[PDB]
Amino acid sequence: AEFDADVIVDARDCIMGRVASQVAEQALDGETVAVVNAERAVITGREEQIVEKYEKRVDIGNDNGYFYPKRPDGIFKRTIRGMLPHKKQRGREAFESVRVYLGNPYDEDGEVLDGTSLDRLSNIKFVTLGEISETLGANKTW
Amino acid sequence: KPASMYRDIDKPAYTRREYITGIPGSKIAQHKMGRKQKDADDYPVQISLIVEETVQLRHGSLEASRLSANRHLIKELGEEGDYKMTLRKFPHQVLRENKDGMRAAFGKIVGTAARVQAGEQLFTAYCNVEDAEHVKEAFRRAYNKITPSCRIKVERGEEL
Amino acid sequence: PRVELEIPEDVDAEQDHLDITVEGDNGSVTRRLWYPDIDVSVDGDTVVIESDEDNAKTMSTIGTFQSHIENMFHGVTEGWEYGMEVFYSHFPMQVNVEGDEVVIENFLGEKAPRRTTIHGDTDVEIDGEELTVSGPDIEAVGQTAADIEQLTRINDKDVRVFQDGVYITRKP
Amino acid sequence: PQPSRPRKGSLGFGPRKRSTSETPRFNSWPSDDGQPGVQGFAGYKAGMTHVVLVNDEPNSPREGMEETVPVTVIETPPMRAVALRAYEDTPYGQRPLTEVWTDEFHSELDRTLDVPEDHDPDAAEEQIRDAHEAGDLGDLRLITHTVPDAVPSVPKKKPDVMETRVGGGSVSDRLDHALDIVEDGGEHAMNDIFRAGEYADVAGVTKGKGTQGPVKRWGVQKRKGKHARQGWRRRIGNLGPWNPSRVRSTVPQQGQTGYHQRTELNKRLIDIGEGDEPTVDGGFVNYGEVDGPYTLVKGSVPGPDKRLVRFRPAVRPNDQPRLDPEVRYVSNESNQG
RNA sequence: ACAGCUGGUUCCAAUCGAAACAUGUCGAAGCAUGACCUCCGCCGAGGUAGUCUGUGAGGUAGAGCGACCGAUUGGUCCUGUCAAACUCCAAACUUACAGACGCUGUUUGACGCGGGGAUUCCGGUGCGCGGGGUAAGCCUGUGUACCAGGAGGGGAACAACCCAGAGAUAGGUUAAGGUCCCCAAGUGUGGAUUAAGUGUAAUCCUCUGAAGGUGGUCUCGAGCCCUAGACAGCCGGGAGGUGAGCUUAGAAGCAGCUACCCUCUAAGAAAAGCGUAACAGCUUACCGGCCGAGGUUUGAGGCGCCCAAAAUGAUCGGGACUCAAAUCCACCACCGAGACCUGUCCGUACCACUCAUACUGGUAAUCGAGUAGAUUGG
RNA sequence: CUGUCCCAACGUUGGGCCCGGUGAACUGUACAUUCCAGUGCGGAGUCUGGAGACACCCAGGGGGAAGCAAAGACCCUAUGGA
RNA sequence: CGAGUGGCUUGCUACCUCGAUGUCGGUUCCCUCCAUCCUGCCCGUGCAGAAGCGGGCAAGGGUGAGGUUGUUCGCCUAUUAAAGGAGGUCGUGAGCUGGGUUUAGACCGUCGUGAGACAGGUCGGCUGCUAUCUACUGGGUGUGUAGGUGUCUGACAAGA
RNA sequence: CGCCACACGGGGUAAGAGCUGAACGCAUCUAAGCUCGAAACCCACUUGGAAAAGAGACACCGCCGAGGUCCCGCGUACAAG
Ligand SMILES: CO[C@H]1C[C@H](O[C@H]2[C@H](C)[C@@H](O[C@@H]3O[C@H](C)C[C@H](N(C)C)[C@H]3OC(C)=O)[C@@H](C)C[C@@]3(CO3)C(=O)[C@H](C)[C@@H](OC(C)=O)[C@@H](C)[C@@H](C)OC(=O)[C@@H]2C)O[C@@H](C)[C@@H]1OC(C)=O
Ligand SMILES: [Cl-]
Ligand SMILES: [Cl-]
Ligand SMILES: [Cl-]
Ligand SMILES: [Cl-]
Ligand SMILES: [Cl-]
Ligand SMILES: [Cl-]
Ligand SMILES: [Cl-]
Ligand SMILES: [K+]
Ligand SMILES: [Mg+2]
Ligand SMILES: [Mg+2]
Ligand SMILES: [Mg+2]
Ligand SMILES: [Mg+2]
Ligand SMILES: [Mg+2]
Ligand SMILES: [Mg+2]
Ligand SMILES: [Mg+2]
Ligand SMILES: [Mg+2]
Ligand SMILES: [Mg+2]
Ligand SMILES: [Mg+2]
Ligand SMILES: [Mg+2]
Ligand SMILES: [Mg+2]
Ligand SMILES: [Mg+2]
Ligand SMILES: [Mg+2]
Ligand SMILES: [Mg+2]
Ligand SMILES: [Mg+2]
Ligand SMILES: [Mg+2]
Ligand SMILES: [Mg+2]
Ligand SMILES: [Mg+2]
Ligand SMILES: [Mg+2]
Ligand SMILES: [Mg+2]
Ligand SMILES: [Mg+2]
Ligand code: NA
Ligand code: NA
Ligand code: NA
Ligand code: NA
Ligand code: NA
Ligand code: NA
Ligand code: NA
Ligand code: NA
Ligand code: NA
Ligand code: NA
Ligand code: NA
Ligand code: NA
Ligand code: NA
Ligand code: NA
Ligand code: NA
Ligand code: NA
Ligand code: NA
Ligand code: NA
Ligand code: NA
Ligand code: NA
Ligand code: NA
Ligand code: NA
Ligand code: NA
Ligand code: NA
Ligand code: NA
Ligand code: NA
Ligand SMILES: [Sr+2]
Ligand SMILES: [Sr+2]
Ligand SMILES: [Sr+2]
Ligand SMILES: [Sr+2]
Ligand SMILES: [Sr+2]
Ligand SMILES: [Sr+2]
Ligand SMILES: [Sr+2]
Ligand SMILES: [Sr+2]
Ligand SMILES: [Sr+2]
Ligand SMILES: [Sr+2]
Ligand SMILES: [Sr+2]
Ligand SMILES: [Sr+2]
Ligand SMILES: [Sr+2]
Ligand SMILES: [Sr+2]
Ligand SMILES: [Sr+2]
Ligand SMILES: [Sr+2]
Ligand SMILES: [Sr+2]
Ligand SMILES: [Sr+2]
Ligand SMILES: [Sr+2]
Ligand SMILES: [Sr+2]
Ligand SMILES: [Sr+2]
Ligand SMILES: [Sr+2]
Ligand SMILES: [Sr+2]
Ligand SMILES: [Sr+2]
Ligand SMILES: [Sr+2]
Ligand SMILES: [Sr+2]
Ligand SMILES: [Sr+2]
Ligand SMILES: [Sr+2]
Ligand SMILES: [Sr+2]
Ligand SMILES: [Sr+2]
Repeated sequence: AEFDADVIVDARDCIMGRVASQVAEQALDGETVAVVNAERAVITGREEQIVEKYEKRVDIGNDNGYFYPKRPDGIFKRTIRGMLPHKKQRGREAFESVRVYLGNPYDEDGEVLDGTSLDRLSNIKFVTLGEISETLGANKTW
Repeated sequence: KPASMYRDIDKPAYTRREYITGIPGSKIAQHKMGRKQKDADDYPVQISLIVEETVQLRHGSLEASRLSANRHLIKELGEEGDYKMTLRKFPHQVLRENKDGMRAAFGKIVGTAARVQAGEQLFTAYCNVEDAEHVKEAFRRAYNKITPSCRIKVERGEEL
Repeated sequence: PRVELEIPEDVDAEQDHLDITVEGDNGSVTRRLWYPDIDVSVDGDTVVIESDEDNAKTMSTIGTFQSHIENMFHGVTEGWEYGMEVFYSHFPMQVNVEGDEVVIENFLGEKAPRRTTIHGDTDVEIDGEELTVSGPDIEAVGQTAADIEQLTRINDKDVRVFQDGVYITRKP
Repeated sequence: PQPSRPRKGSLGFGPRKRSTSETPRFNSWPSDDGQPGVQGFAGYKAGMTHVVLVNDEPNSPREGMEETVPVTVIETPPMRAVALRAYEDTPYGQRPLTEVWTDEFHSELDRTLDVPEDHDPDAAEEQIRDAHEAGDLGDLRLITHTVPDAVPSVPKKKPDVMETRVGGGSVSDRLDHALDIVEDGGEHAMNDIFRAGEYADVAGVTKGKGTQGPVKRWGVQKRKGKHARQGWRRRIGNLGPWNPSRVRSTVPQQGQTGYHQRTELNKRLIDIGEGDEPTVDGGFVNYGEVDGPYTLVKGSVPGPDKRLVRFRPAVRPNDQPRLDPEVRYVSNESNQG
């Protein structure tokens, strides 16, 4: 429900970490970013291990807790939080001025950032965030 | 006892028997194997087992590797085959063990070891062209019972 | 490298993205041919599998893609046929094709019927103690034929004494 | 070597705190099979009596013989489905769209709700149909209340409002079925949803037992032998090891017991009827007399007398329904004696 | 009461600045005397932390032993190994004295001498070399630098690892280290490798991973065969004398013994492997055909993989990273200390002037960190 | 012989909880909402990294503060004592 | 013979605490590890079958009752699918118990001239504290979200 | 100590059994691809859960009045609340 975004980024076929690193740098530069099509975002490597790293993060916890998101919505949001000093005033403002969305709820198509796109024709060892979330046990709502 | 207690060359050279008493005899039977009457120059093929790291090999390991090497040569070439193998290293370094805590720590004599430098020949077998793959297998079994990684270097083998 | 495959007169093959569709008188086979830097294209009369890389891994798949396309040609013309024989030593095994699945009844004395589902456009025909698995996609036929052999799998007892089951007689 | 033993009590019904709503809320609903219908009803617990039955089970060696079965009597008067709520499929789960209400309201519904005076049942209905056209319509549920006024033994006149799901045929046909019930007056009985012999899931908020200790709450042991006389009788050994330097939430502690929502699975409906056939002599202890629409549910049901219990067709039944069991005798003997 | 034992001992600043060692001690939780720190007076021109050369001292490393000595192989000279308490040899290096250059001293008086006051004699770590010990964040030596008593920068945190020795203030450039985000600076360039999330971990109690194994993959060399058609696969042939002889009831490619010959021919064993009681039956050698381009053998290197099991919640600091944000080879530009350069000021020391230690002017690349402690102004 | 136990239940009396009145002590370097790891004189709420965490209050049983309490009563040492 | 993993035993070392970090065993209650005893799915067999033997994946659940002994350990019995092992300050004394080790009393044996000793045995021999902080179990009051009533959604969380 | 209730099935995997298949004309379960396959995992089911700071949704009532609190009679509730 309405977010006055300055920049709208398209995560489709883009390497998650590389996008997140730029979305962080821009959030700290006062830009209001919005990451779009995060279900279709990419992460490279052997699926089997990538899933194990995320499945462990779900199983980790205690009474204090460790809230790790299962949906590709929150997974991207947490990755961005990882590149920002979110406990500081300047960092919380930056993080809160960044929102991840499933699909594209805007009118405009998002821009693909430089050096973030993965050439599917050149790569076979990767995963879609939606694939990770389906394995984690999340409800497919995209 | 494990070889980890005696494999390194960090201790001084302790060999002088005129000051060391109660040294246990070598478990090694013989250094000259096969047809010890024939010459080493009478063979077209000379293959040596070369030690890659600088270690100390105990008499028990020297014997265990020699036994499982010569036993294969006796199995494949017979008890009187046309070969001759030599174990050129002798167990000169005397080994101790502190077996009272760390007081009067200098241990009692428990055995003997052979200081072999890297690149040195531990074993050297002389054979005929046809028996070459049998001796390469005698050494593959022998290098499995010592401490370092090894090389099977053919010194007189243009026949391949 | 580049391996050019001439398409037979009986066949016509269309391609979009990474998916190749091969149509002929015996049917239609669609497969996905995806591997890094390998391009599979239609030159109207020939199918071209090419890459800029000549390493062992890439070379392995260029050869696999060839034998896949060659197999799709033979599938849409002559077809693929696997032959099987049902053997029993004490209990009369009632093999039947019921719906889209081949059902085996009273195997080794069981009250419960053993059943496996048929993969795609594969046809299983029964003529007594002989079964013939046939179709255009080798992936489908090969597996349906295998599924049948694997349906009479016995782990609990000796295979040498309890030899009952349907077995592959003819491999194409 | 210290013998093994399962932990005291289940961690699945946690946290063991007081229920938010005294009226139970189902979190699961049945699958869409046959003809469209309301997936649940409700009543008010009356008490227990036994019934004699003829064994229905084909696999029982006692098939056809006399058999005594414990049964709980629940007064189930007709409920009113006052509205049709519609949900839409959003990227954030299901969200309510609009609601279709009515004109006919029960005399005392204003004791709970702020009854609608001005509503557009047509524009609401239109939004639902334009959403079905778009392929965004999720499920179809009805807002429903009870008539506690119809039950003389229950003090309350204030209706217990709760939402129930309508499943069945196509989403288009069950939209029609749903609107059709509402447009009238929303009146429906247990005969409309259930048939005697079927397996139902009964939800309820348990008997409130206030604050109780570990022995009652978690079923831990009492201190045994010599330990029992030392000053510690009903307290556990320890609150955990040295490390971790904290008390885990898994260690049995004191607190609230009862007044928890429980959904008891696979409850057989022995009989559905009307009148005074199941009433006990001298009236049901701490309840009253039964004369009207009821339901006889096999065994126990969560909650005390006078409490509202909810019904739903079993989401996971074990046995196949053996409809309309033969009732040879229902006991009317006093519960005092 | 006495105690060699625990605790405490109150204001500011400036100069120098340790010892945790040696000899003796009913001595080892203490002292004394030396080493070493500081202060004063004296003497009066040399001094020697570095280097080179010259004149001397030396037997550790290495090596070797028909060179002594003593261990320690086998054969019918030859052949196989060793040494803290061996030496026919023999360094690097350390060391005496002297000369030379350097540096230093003659108003800052060095070198030295005499006297006053100490503190100190539980040390620790890194590196090199050690001796003991299975090992140790072990014990005990030695040389050295460091912590102790050393800030600041880096290393996630962290006495001794890297940079760096530091008056105040200010501008600038760098060092170690770093440049995808967190986080200042590159999602830098040319080329290659790795697919394991290997790795993104200098050093380490701290960061493991071994013997053994690997048609995972990349690179490099050697030999041999190949359009007179190789390697493989598929087809056809694999035959006669004779079922060799002997053995044996039988043995006929194939139980065993010996031999292992010659015809046909393009090949085809007195048969390499199964198989039969023995035959038969199935391929092997060997020849031909189809086919059509490299194939086969071995050596070496690179990265990875297997080997690989632990207790509350997984980790390179975290995120997360795959033609990299990994690894290796080159290269480009930057970020980054109190270091280095630079403006002013302060303290201290010395010089000129002076009664002045009052001013004024000057010099310091060769002054400015400090626990115990000596000295001095407030 | 029996609630010692299987295996716990219900009850009685006084407390406990709420209200009026009365009214101490122990303890206190400071800061303090923690948790999982790591590091550190090798047994950290405070260091480092992450995670979690809106404030205040009532009741509880005591997991941690190597909890509070007593200059270890073991062991060694003192040119100690009886 | 050779290479290692673990950190349950024992030994070594003497880094931490002697202005005190309560013992062994047991008990109670909680979490965990896998090198798996049972259960699930597998492979081999000297796999006819039945009953086994060996190995693989696998830690969800289970692994119990008793006789001697303070015992841990261990021995023994009958049951059982099986009656696995180990970590948590050898988990757990501001929870219990106090049978053993290890005070002061006493006996026996051995040793000693003797006081008295013993890594010998034996009988008797004490268990403190009103919870400030933190932690968790349950219960409230406020503030934020920015008028109310009723119905819901589901990020995540728990389960054997 | 009594009585009632407490699945099945899907999806993806491990060990494993296979299919198609190349490097390496053959062969090969694996290198790309695919079919199966554990009491284990995910879903299913139960419980909690608008303080989820993106601090949510719907319907209706009300903003001079909707609704709530105190009050009174009581418990399907309860140590205060
Ligand atoms: C271990 O046995 C204890 C038993 C008892 O424990 C004490 C009391 C607890 C003791 O505390 C414990 O003492 C041990 C010697 C050491 C132990 N620490 C190692 C932990 C210490 O703490 C413990 C054991 O928890 C006691 C000394 C406490 C204290 C303050 O010093 C003390 O003296 C007070 C005036 C106590 O009186 C006496 C005679 O002890 C009183 C407070 C009473 C009421 O409390 C007690 O008596 C408790 C029963 O008496 C001690 C002297 C024993 O010590 C030994 C070695 O046997
Ligand atoms: Cl958690
Ligand atoms: Cl932060
Ligand atoms: Cl790839
Ligand atoms: Cl108890
Ligand atoms: Cl300095
Ligand atoms: Cl990873
Ligand atoms: Cl002054
Ligand atoms: K202590
Ligand atoms: Mg069997
Ligand atoms: Mg009664
Ligand atoms: Mg009665
Ligand atoms: Mg001063
Ligand atoms: Mg001054
Ligand atoms: Mg030497
Ligand atoms: Mg000091
Ligand atoms: Mg930056
Ligand atoms: Mg790693
Ligand atoms: Mg304590
Ligand atoms: Mg003391
Ligand atoms: Mg004493
Ligand atoms: Mg005395
Ligand atoms: Mg295992
Ligand atoms: Mg478990
Ligand atoms: Mg007992
Ligand atoms: Mg303990
Ligand atoms: Mg405790
Ligand atoms: Mg207490
Ligand atoms: Mg006793
Ligand atoms: Mg006793
Ligand atoms: Mg006590
Ligand atoms: Na990645
Ligand atoms: Na989590
Ligand atoms: Na001794
Ligand atoms: Na008590
Ligand atoms: Na404790
Ligand atoms: Na004295
Ligand atoms: Na001394
Ligand atoms: Na002393
Ligand atoms: Na040397
Ligand atoms: Na000079
Ligand atoms: Na000293
Ligand atoms: Na220094
Ligand atoms: Na630092
Ligand atoms: Na990694
Ligand atoms: Na000083
Ligand atoms: Na009693
Ligand atoms: Na506590
Ligand atoms: Na180890
Ligand atoms: Na130990
Ligand atoms: Na105990
Ligand atoms: Na298990
Ligand atoms: Na016992
Ligand atoms: Na302890
Ligand atoms: Na106690
Ligand atoms: Na105890
Ligand atoms: Na499954
Ligand atoms: Sr950037
Ligand atoms: Sr050494
Ligand atoms: Sr000792
Ligand atoms: Sr070896
Ligand atoms: Sr235990
Ligand atoms: Sr509901
Ligand atoms: Sr729910
Ligand atoms: Sr007691
Ligand atoms: Sr702790
Ligand atoms: Sr010297
Ligand atoms: Sr780059
Ligand atoms: Sr590059
Ligand atoms: Sr450590
Ligand atoms: Sr290392
Ligand atoms: Sr190796
Ligand atoms: Sr494992
Ligand atoms: Sr200064
Ligand atoms: Sr100074
Ligand atoms: Sr309390
Ligand atoms: Sr005392
Ligand atoms: Sr098993
Ligand atoms: Sr007993
Ligand atoms: Sr023990
Ligand atoms: Sr014993
Ligand atoms: Sr006792
Ligand atoms: Sr004793
Ligand atoms: Sr005893
Ligand atoms: Sr606020
Ligand atoms: Sr497999
Ligand atoms: Sr809210």
